[PDB]
Amino acid sequence: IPTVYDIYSRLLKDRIIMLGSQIDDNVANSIVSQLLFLQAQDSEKDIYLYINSPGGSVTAGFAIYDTIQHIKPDVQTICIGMAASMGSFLLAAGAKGKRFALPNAEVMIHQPLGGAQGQATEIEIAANHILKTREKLNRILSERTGQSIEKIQQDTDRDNFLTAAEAKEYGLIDEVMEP
Amino acid sequence: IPTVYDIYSRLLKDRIIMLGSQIDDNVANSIVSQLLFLQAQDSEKDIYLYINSPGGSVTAGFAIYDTIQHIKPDVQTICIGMAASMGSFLLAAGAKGKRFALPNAEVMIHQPLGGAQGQATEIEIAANHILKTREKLNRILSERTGQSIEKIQQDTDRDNFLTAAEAKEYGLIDEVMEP
Amino acid sequence: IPTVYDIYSRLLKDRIIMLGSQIDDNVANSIVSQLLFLQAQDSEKDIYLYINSPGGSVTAGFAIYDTIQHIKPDVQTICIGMAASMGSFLLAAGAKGKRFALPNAEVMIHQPLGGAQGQATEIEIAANHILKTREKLNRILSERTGQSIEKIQQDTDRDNFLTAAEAKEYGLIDEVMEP
Amino acid sequence: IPTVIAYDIYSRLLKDRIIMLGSQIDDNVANSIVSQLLFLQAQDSEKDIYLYINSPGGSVTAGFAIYDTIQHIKPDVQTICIGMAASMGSFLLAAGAKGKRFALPNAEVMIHQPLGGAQGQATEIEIAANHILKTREKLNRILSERTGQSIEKIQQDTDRDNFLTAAEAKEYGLIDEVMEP
Amino acid sequence: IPTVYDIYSRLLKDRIIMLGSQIDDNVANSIVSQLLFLQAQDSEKDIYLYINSPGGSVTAGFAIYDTIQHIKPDVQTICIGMAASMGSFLLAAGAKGKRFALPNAEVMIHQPLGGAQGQATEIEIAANHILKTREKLNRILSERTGQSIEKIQQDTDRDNFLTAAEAKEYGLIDEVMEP
Amino acid sequence: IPTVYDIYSRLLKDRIIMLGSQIDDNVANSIVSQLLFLQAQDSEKDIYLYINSPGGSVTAGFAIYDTIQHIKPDVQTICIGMAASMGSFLLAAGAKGKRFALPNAEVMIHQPLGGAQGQATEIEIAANHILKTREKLNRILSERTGQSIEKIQQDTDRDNFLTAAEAKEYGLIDEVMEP
Amino acid sequence: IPTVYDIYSRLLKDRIIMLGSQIDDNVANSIVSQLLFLQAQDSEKDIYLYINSPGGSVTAGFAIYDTIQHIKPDVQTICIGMAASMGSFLLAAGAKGKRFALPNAEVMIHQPLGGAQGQATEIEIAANHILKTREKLNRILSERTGQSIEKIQQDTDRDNFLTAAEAKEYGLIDEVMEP
Amino acid sequence: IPTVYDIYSRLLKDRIIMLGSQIDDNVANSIVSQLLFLQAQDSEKDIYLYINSPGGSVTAGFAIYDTIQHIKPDVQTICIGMAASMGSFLLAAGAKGKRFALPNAEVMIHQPLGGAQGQATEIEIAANHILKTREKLNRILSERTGQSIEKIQQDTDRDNFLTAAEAKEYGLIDEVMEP
Amino acid sequence: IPTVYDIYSRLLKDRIIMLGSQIDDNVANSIVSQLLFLQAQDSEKDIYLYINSPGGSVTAGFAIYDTIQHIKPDVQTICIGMAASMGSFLLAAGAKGKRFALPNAEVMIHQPLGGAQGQATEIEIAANHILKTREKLNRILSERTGQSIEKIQQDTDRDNFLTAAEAKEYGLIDEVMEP
Amino acid sequence: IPTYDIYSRLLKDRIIMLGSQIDDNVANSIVSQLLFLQAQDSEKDIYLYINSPGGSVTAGFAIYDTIQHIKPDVQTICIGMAASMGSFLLAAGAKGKRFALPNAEVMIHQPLGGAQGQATEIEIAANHILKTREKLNRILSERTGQSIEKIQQDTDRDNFLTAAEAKEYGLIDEVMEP
Ligand SMILES: *[B]([O])([O])[C]([C][C]([C])[C])[N]C(=O)[C][N]C(=O)C1=[C]C(Cl)=[C][C]=C1Cl
Ligand SMILES: *[B]([O])([O])[C]([C][C]([C])[C])[N]C(=O)[C][N]C(=O)C1=[C]C(Cl)=[C][C]=C1Cl
Ligand SMILES: *[B]([O])([O])[C]([C][C]([C])[C])[N]C(=O)[C][N]C(=O)C1=[C]C(Cl)=[C][C]=C1Cl
Ligand SMILES: *[B]([O])([O])[C]([C][C]([C])[C])[N]C(=O)[C][N]C(=O)C1=[C]C(Cl)=[C][C]=C1Cl
Ligand SMILES: *[B]([O])([O])[C]([C][C]([C])[C])[N]C(=O)[C][N]C(=O)C1=[C]C(Cl)=[C][C]=C1Cl
Ligand SMILES: *[B]([O])([O])[C]([C][C]([C])[C])[N]C(=O)[C][N]C(=O)C1=[C]C(Cl)=[C][C]=C1Cl
Ligand SMILES: *[B]([O])([O])[C]([C][C]([C])[C])[N]C(=O)[C][N]C(=O)C1=[C]C(Cl)=[C][C]=C1Cl
Ligand SMILES: *[B]([O])([O])[C]([C][C]([C])[C])[N]C(=O)[C][N]C(=O)C1=[C]C(Cl)=[C][C]=C1Cl
Ligand SMILES: *[B]([O])([O])[C]([C][C]([C])[C])[N]C(=O)[C][N]C(=O)C1=[C]C(Cl)=[C][C]=C1Cl
Ligand SMILES: *[B]([O])([O])[C]([C][C]([C])[C])[N]C(=O)[C][N]C(=O)C1=[C]C(Cl)=[C][C]=C1Cl
Repeated sequence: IPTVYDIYSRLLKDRIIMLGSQIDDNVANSIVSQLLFLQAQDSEKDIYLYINSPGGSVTAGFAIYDTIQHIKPDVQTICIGMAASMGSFLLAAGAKGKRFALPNAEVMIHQPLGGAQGQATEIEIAANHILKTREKLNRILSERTGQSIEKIQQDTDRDNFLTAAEAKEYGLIDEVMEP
Repeated sequence: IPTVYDIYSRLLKDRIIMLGSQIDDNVANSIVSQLLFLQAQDSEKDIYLYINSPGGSVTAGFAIYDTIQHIKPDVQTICIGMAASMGSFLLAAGAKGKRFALPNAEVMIHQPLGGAQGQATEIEIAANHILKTREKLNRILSERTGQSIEKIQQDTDRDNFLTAAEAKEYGLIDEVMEP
Repeated sequence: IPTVYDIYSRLLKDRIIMLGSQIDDNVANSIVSQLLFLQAQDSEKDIYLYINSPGGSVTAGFAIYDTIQHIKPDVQTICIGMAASMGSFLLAAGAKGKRFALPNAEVMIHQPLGGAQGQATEIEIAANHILKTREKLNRILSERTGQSIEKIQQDTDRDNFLTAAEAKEYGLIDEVMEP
Repeated sequence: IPTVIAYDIYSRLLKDRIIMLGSQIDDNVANSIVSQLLFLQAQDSEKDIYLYINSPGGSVTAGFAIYDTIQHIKPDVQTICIGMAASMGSFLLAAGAKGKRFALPNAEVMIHQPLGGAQGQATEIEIAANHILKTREKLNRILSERTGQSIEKIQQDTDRDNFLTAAEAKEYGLIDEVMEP
Repeated sequence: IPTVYDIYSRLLKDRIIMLGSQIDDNVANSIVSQLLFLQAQDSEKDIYLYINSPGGSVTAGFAIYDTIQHIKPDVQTICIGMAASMGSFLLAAGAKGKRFALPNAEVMIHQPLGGAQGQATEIEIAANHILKTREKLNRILSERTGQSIEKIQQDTDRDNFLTAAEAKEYGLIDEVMEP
Repeated sequence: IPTVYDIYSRLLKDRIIMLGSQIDDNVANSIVSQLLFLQAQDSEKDIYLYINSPGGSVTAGFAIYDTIQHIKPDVQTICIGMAASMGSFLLAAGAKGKRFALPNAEVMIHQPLGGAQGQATEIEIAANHILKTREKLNRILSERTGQSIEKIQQDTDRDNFLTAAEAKEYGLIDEVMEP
Repeated sequence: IPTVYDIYSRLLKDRIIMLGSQIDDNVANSIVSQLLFLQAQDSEKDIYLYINSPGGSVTAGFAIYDTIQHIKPDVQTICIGMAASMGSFLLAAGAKGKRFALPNAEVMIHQPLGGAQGQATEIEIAANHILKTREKLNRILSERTGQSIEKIQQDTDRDNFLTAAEAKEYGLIDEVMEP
Repeated sequence: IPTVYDIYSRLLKDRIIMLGSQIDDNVANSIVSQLLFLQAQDSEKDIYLYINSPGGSVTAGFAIYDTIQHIKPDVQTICIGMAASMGSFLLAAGAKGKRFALPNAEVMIHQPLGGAQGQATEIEIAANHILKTREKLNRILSERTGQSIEKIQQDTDRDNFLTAAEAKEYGLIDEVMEP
Repeated sequence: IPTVYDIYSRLLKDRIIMLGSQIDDNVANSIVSQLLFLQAQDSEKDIYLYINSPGGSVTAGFAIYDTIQHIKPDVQTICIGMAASMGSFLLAAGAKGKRFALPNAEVMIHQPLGGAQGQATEIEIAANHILKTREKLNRILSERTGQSIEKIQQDTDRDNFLTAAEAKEYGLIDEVMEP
Repeated sequence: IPTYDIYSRLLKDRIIMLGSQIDDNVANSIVSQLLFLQAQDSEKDIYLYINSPGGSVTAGFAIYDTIQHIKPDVQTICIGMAASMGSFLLAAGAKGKRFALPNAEVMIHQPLGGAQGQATEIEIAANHILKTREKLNRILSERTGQSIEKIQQDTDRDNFLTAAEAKEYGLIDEVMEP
């Protein structure tokens, strides 16, 4: 809200992006646009992505994820408060070695959620889709954390809360940022 | 509504059951109860089940279906107006040779419909359930009509409307009742 | 509402059925049940069906129509107030020579109405269904009135209101009942 | 609501050939009134029927189901307005056997033109307009016959809501007598 | 609610009518019907009308009022609890000398209330109607109470609450019924 | 709905109880009352409990369950349509050897569901309660089916649908009732 | 949301258009206006259209589609997150050789959806319209992908989800943009 | 939405007006104001009116139509996406020879729609009004297309969809703008 | 909506006021303020008031009307689209000789509309008010048009639609502005 | 509301106003203001005024961990009410620089939440919120000097404290007199 530029525009000048909400299509379109703009300004300097998010749309999250992996600058990820669901997926997506959480930040991982209505045939199509989406997410999370796909699958069957230290041990982040 | 007994109680005295609504658990509980009662009164005399129904719950319909096949009396089925979805399934369930439709009655067959909300795992469970339910329905309908399961599957992919004459050719009924 | 039996049960004792509402599945189930009961009581005496109805479901109306043509007794139809849409179709369905309207009663004929929502394929299925239903209705109305199918089609494209005298000239009734 | 020795109060009065029209006139009300008229005639085709009318009006076609049944059956139907006969209620009041149409002294009668609605294409609005205008002509012609007023006077006097005292209703020809105590 | 007949049917056997609600068309229909029935049973014995009512429709109240004045039996009126607006008008309408209130019963008189919506011309018609209705009510109340029309007009401009004793002094009742 | 007694009262005369709805406190109150009454009429003759139910309240179901085990008569259970959740628990509760399902009836088992809201302390109390309730249900189901508690726990983690034949192999019923 | 110009206005300076929402008339009016403006600024430099969209109105999508094909500059299309329904149609509409998806982006194709209410005649008109619209879409998609119209028809009967790699095989895009 | 001026203000600098929504009084006020302003800036240079509109108010559309015919500059009309109802009327209103549609744009023509409530007299007034409005529209459309008034009347009785090529053959536009 | 100033502010620079909506208190306050401002800028140059309005509040309209008659500059009125009810009253209020309508613009005149709810006395007060307001409007309209008050009264009893040419012959405008 | 807006003008003097419930948007703004103030000057004190009924635990921890992360001392000043997570953040200011005005109110209590679904899911939610309560109690114990046992007992129900009681408790260091 405050003016200095608004406060977030002022931090964007220093290559800081604030992801502080649910991840929907509008949020992703803004974050992607900020990433593309920061890269056009300087393709060498690190970007800093702060993440306080309960999660959101899988496809919106993948728009952000693929943009992070596409652009030349390293994107550091810093979890403050909560990175849950697609929020923890994006936290794990930062440049390897530059993924952080503050000491009391919380990380939560779980499987995708959705809904389906209609004919048996359509419910089948929706089920196959969301199951294939879960496999895609598990494969990527396996690669970013070093855990096996089997372990990822087991650990996301239900809501799984992790402390910052547990998130580091898991491979979701690299360091807990001490004061 | 009118009194003679109410009009439907008066027809139940003559072993006539009127199924004239959507099939839910309360409707099934009444129809099943009327079938059990008619059998306890006389285990040999035919029962007459008039069907004007847009369909309804698969399990409620199977409560009626299995009761028809369980009891000793033959249950004749007479379609007036419309037998759609589970209504056409119950029409096909009458005693072989005693399944009828009036000349302008309409029959409609299609696949089950449902919904599923939650985790990928739960959507998978719901999808497998409704697909297995569709196979159960197709196998039984194949047995009652003489059509192959593959033909039943094709012919129910979308809403399939049949005239009374087409319903007889299909094997859903035995005779069109002429005036 | 009043008691004598309720007033309609008292008239049913004299083989009078009152159709005084929209035609839905519950109304059709009651009327069909009253017709079957009157026939079981006496298969030769006339039945009298008074019709004051704005219309309703096509399949519910056909449950009544096919029952009229099925049973042995003649069913006289008497229009009081309004027979519109499926109400005028059932008025035309009485025993030939025994279809009446009171002098200020109104008759209205028009084409079926419906709705369709979903994929192009499903909208196509619904369109073919309602068009085939319109052809079925026109063919029957042509046979009951003596008008050609082409004329019926033309005269039902929009709401077409007829006086009792016009309804007699049209062939929808046989006589205007004078005082 | 109350019960008499077993009858509800209206069923008890129907035994004496009294029908109570005490509500809006819709299809269910007309169905009941028509059924009571047919039943009273089947019981005795010669004795008068008494139709009390306290009604704000209602559906034109429902009212005509009642009107044509009154004119069809052999018994005379007396009409007695208590409280209000408005719109189709005043039309049915005027429909009683000539000489046997009454209102109590403080009863109110109101006459006006039909009301409706139309929605859709220009063509459909045209069809609905022609229908309701033809219905108004039908109502005016009948009311002209029942009251002795000209159709042009009926048309003028129903352009807007027109309230009449019982005495004015008698002078108009809508009733024959104000029933004094 | 209780059965002894329901409780009100049992009191109707003793020529007691209970007016214990808002006066609308259904209430008036019932009260008028009870009055006509009591007169047909015995045209010479008094009727007792208990009144606990907040008022209601003017025309519904006049259906009751004119029926009271029409029938041969005297109708005593007994106010218990409250007779307000059209309720106090009907209380004043009992047989002169036989209008009562219990000692703590409340009587309220005021002018008619209504609404009008539409063209200036229609609002004018509605205004003239309700003003003429107020004059009719004042003239009758003047003759039942002995007060002048001017005084009635002045005393009903706003809600005017009266004790039972004040109602007797006003002429609305004849006696306060002591224990 | 129909009268012969209503249809269910007529079957209660033959010691048949119809459980055809969701199990809440009113349903349990009625079923318990019917069981107590049937026992008071004859403490030696079998009772027949038909079950078509999606489930319901655990405590309402236990009111029925404990009443079944308390009374002297054997209670046969017959699944028609659907016995799900507490419905399948009550199906398994019939007299051993007298638990049935019709061939197309469906059985579903799963773990309890609930909600909790308030302070951490209150959420803890609610969690311990529902977990202890699940252990109680598993222990009883283990006794009634012969499966181990561990297997019951694994098989109820998610919605688990069983055919009638699968329900018999599981130990939930004793026989599939063939036609 | 952020200011640098808003972030999207800043990217429009570099000939980047962000389509990140459902496609309705307002979205199309903006995109068309941005295309016309970019062409007026420079008729030879490429335009970049990022697409993250669940789809939307067919006619709104065709306003965008025909504008792309009208203007002189090549329009590259880049799918991030999701291009579904009309979104995947516009993705396929980019300059041939310049249609991209990021590796985890999702593409979905299916047939048009709509609704129709009214007379049989009007439902027929609406059905013919949406079927002709589907043929128009299939013909164009056939041209843009190289698949036959029959294959397009078969592959869009139900929701058909494609990975980026599958979308390239299909001909909807030319390249998956690797990091 | 985007900034350069907003995108539409930037195109207005080049004498381009974007009509991309329903036509109501606010839309007409804006379009009329833009037309008057463009004429005041230069009374000779062409104006370009892009039309993507489902239609709207007849009087709002005539405010735009009469302003087009009043001002000195030619107004070219370009249909993108859909010009339906009053949208197709305004498309036909462009300077003769300068009325265009893009190849996949859709044109729809039909008769006016409205509603009327109240007294018979008021419904008559509303009916005469909308019928006279339809004649006014048909006369003008006849003049702009070269079709007879009777053909216009027949072709607008129901929703009539036209391709761009059909719209040119009809006389609603002069050219389909090829790429 | 568009910027050049917004489009309406740009036209206000040329002494053009756009009345393109319902007339309520906020609209009147703005129009009055624009009139006062234009007069303060130049007390001799004409003002141009475009009117496309369905009408609105009588007192809001009189705030505008009295301001027009108060200020020194002539106010030309130009009807585009529709001037109905208070909109046609303000159209008639322009400087005599400078009141215009475009050829297809519609003018409608009728009597005031309102509502009243409460005691008879209050309904009387409201009726007298709206009738006196109608007389005030008729007297002014009589002066502005040259028609007698009795003709104005007859011609406004119901909705009265006029073409531009009819409005000129009536005296509501002076000229139809041809192209 | 008034005009910089009034809060932007105070941010120029390193004053942050936390005057609402603490949700994710509020935390994102406060965190952003803290990061910005530190980037402007990593030495000068920041002043955080707190009038808040509380809010989300994780949103509050985003603010809390940012306070402890940055180099500048963050003074906390309670005006009106610091309740629940608001009182937790008040206790989080630089030791010696935690204040309340004399009539300000402080309230402490345990976390609140909800859980719907299977027994297994209710168990997961219960363990989560209980572990969150332990985390909050441990931190509050360190910031106040009270034992974890005492914190647990004093937060079982809503516990209202005057400013003076809050100082005695260790939630603040000083009551700011006029
Ligand atoms: B989460 O942030 O809650 C989660 C993300 C993954 C990492 C666990 N989000 C969802 O599950 C949201 N669901 C969807 O985007 C979705 C996906 C699919 Cl494939 C189908 C429907 C829905 Cl709604
Ligand atoms: B129909 O009558 O419309 C149809 C029955 C078969 C014969 C096509 N009804 C349904 O499919 C109703 N659906 C279910 O009973 C159902 C609902 C849900 Cl949420 C999940 C599974 C099932 Cl099987
Ligand atoms: B009418 O009573 O208004 C009319 C009947 C015919 C005689 C004109 N009723 C309907 O058209 C109601 N429509 C349907 O019952 C129907 C039929 C079909 Cl085939 C498809 C959809 C619907 Cl909704
Ligand atoms: B009144 O009883 O209120 C009146 C009857 C006549 C005597 C004035 N009722 C109506 O005008 C309404 N009744 C209709 O039957 C009607 C409704 C509609 Cl929407 C259209 C036409 C008709 Cl004719
Ligand atoms: B009272 O019961 O509250 C009162 C009657 C008094 C004056 C005796 N009732 C009403 O005023 C109720 N109003 C009407 O019945 C009415 C009358 C008229 Cl004339 C017009 C409209 C209405 Cl709504
Ligand atoms: B089922 O009938 O759907 C199921 C019981 C099965 C698992 C035997 N029902 C429920 O879980 C319904 N839940 C409760 O009655 C309940 C139980 C407890 Cl212990 C706490 C809360 C609730 Cl809401
Ligand atoms: B999609 O984006 O979901 C889809 C477009 C095609 C490419 C599959 N959208 C629609 O089908 C939306 N439907 C329409 O625009 C439409 C609606 C109606 Cl009622 C009638 C016709 C059409 Cl063409
Ligand atoms: B359309 O754009 O959907 C259509 C335009 C004509 C050219 C086919 N619009 C309408 O018909 C909207 N109707 C009106 O503006 C209108 C006109 C009249 Cl004269 C009376 C009522 C209404 Cl609502
Ligand atoms: B019209 O704009 O629809 C019309 C104005 C006259 C010229 C016909 N509007 C109204 O009548 C709106 N009504 C009022 O402003 C009004 C006036 C009075 Cl006196 C009392 C109540 C109301 Cl609501
Ligand atoms: B308070 O601000 O009201 C309180 C904070 C603590 C210090 C007492 N807030 C809450 O308890 C709000 N609850 C949550 O943030 C929460 C936490 C957990 Cl672990 C689970 C669910 C919820 Cl909703």
